[PDB]
Amino acid sequence: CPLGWSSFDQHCYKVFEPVKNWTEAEEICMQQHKGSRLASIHSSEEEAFVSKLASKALKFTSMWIGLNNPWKDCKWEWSDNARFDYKAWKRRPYCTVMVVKPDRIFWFTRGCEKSVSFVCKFLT
Amino acid sequence: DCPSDWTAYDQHCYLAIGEPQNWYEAERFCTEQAKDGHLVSIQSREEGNFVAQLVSGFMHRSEIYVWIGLRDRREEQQCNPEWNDGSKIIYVNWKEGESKMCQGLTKWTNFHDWNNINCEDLYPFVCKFSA
Ligand SMILES: *[C@@H]1O[C@H](CO)[C@@H](O)[C@H](O)[C@H]1NC(C)=O
Ligand SMILES: [Cl-]
Repeated sequence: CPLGWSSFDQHCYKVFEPVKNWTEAEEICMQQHKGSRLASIHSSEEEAFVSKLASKALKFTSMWIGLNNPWKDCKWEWSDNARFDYKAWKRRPYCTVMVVKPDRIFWFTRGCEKSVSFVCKFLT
Repeated sequence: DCPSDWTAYDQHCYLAIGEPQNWYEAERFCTEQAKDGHLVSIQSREEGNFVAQLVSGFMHRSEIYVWIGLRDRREEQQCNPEWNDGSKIIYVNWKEGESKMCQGLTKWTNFHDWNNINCEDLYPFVCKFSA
């Protein structure tokens, strides 16, 4: 991997500290290299590596990962099976943040407009 | 008419339940405490205003949501099928409470708007059945 990027299973990763909202973070990742985007996390092993990497780069270890809108394409249904049409669900776009604690790692969601540090990834 | 203390609206009967239960337990309660009962389904703005008035008493309590019968029934913890990069979402690691696949009325809008929240969380709710 290039200077500043760390290697893990044929991919290159890099954590960026300066906070940004999800979309600008994604753009910034795409600019750094071909095939680079906010990191998708496919297993606990990949997750562990990215977490240790973040701990070295971030004082406040929270970072955007590649999951924008976990509630995209949901299929809302009424328990009485009435047809779903009228709706008052108006949640704005939310994005995923990976948090690294001393005893564990977990993900939670925040408005995509919030500013968070982030991590990029691309196939070598 | 409606039985006991249930309130009528557009040919249905409704009842606000103060004892908190998770979404599944609330739905079951509604099925057990009323003939063909279920957590409330809200199919129009008018019905929503009626339900909001029905639960106006919960504005003083600490609970910020009231269960309604809407949810995504899948086994998965979220809906989006893919990561930003196109790969499939399979492995996920949500903190407790961060998988939100059931819906409830929101206290901030005086119980008019709905929000998806943790199905296992405990909240008061509303039952509905056809008269
Ligand atoms: C992220 O920042 C850019 C530029 O500042 C802005 O255009 C975009 O709308 C922001 N995204 C959100 C969700 O606010
Ligand atoms: Cl159901």
